[PDB]
Amino acid sequence: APRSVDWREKGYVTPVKNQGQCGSCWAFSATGALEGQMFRKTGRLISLSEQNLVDCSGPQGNEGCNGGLMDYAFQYVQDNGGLDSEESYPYEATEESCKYNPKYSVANDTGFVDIPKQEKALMKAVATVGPISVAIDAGHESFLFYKEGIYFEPDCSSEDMDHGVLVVGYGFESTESDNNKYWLVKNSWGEEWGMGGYVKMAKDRRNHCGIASAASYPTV
Ligand SMILES: *[C@H](CS(=O)(=O)c1ccccc1)[C@H](CCc1ccccc1)NC(=O)[C@H](Cc1ccccc1)NC(=O)N1CCN(C)CC1
Ligand SMILES: C[As](C)(=O)[O-]
Ligand SMILES: C[As](C)(=O)[O-]
Ligand SMILES: [Zn+2]
Ligand SMILES: [Zn+2]
Ligand SMILES: [Zn+2]
Ligand SMILES: [Zn+2]
Ligand SMILES: [Zn+2]
Ligand SMILES: [Zn+2]
Ligand SMILES: [Zn+2]
Repeated sequence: APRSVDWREKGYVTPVKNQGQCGSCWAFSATGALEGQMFRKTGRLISLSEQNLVDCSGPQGNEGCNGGLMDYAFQYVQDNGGLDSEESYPYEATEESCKYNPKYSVANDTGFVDIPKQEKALMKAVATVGPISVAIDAGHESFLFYKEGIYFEPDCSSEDMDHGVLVVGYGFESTESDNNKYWLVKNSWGEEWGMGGYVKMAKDRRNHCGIASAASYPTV
C-alpha cells in the first residue's frame, strides 16, 4: 500500500461543512463517503444533503439531531432509492419532517461494507476504496480545542466512540527516531476548527480513539 494517501487531491472530497448545534455528525460522515464513491463512479463531485438524512432516515434507525449510525444512513439511501443534492435540500441544523424529492436525487448506493476492526484493514480500505466513514472517541476537551499536529489523547477509548467522521487519507511525519503516522480525518465542525476543518489522528497507535472500530463505506 502507499505510504501516503490524500483523496482530497484526487477530487474525491467536498469542502468542509458545519453541522452546527445538532448531533448530525453521522450524516456528514455518511455523505462524505457517498460523495467519494459517487465521484469514483461518475467522475462528478456533487454535494449531498445531510438534512435529507436527518429528516428522513428515522425508519432505518437514526435519531436526527440526537445521533445516528453511518450504516443506517447508507441503508436509507438504499431503501429510499436515492438521496437529494445539498443544493436542492440544504442543511438547517434542525430536525424537520421529511422533504425528499425524487426529482432532485443525485446519488444511490447498493448497500455498505463493514471493515474489520484493525487499523491495517482500515489502511488498505482507505488506499483502495476512497474516503471511509469512521467513528472516533471525540468526547474530550483536547479534541474540542485541537488546532494542529497529530492528535493523541491518553484517555481516548478504543471501543466507546461518539463522533462520526471521514478518513480521506493517511501519512507520516518523520522525526530522527520515529515515524509518527497519522490518519487524515475530515471533521464537520466548520473550517475554523483544526487544520481548516481537518485533524491528523494518531495512526498505528493501538487503534487510537477507536478510529478502526466502526469503519464502513457504501457500495455504489
Ligand atoms: C455527532 C458527534 S458530535 O455531535 O460532534 C459530538 C457530541 C458529543 C461529544 C463528541 C462529539 C453525534 C452526536 C450525538 C449526540 C447528540 C446529542 C447529545 C450528545 C451527542 N454522534 C453520533 O451520531 C454517534 C455516531 C457513532 C457512529 C458509530 C459508532 C459510534 C458513534 N451516534 C450516536 O451518538 N448515537 C446515538 C445513540 N444511538 C443508539 C446510536 C447513535
Ligand atoms: C468522555 As467519553 C464517554 O466520549 O469517552
Ligand atoms: C455524547 As456520549 C455521553 O454518548 O460520549
Ligand atoms: Zn491542493
Ligand atoms: Zn451539507
Ligand atoms: Zn424550516
Ligand atoms: Zn457497521
Ligand atoms: Zn462522548
Ligand atoms: Zn473518551
Ligand atoms: Zn458511548
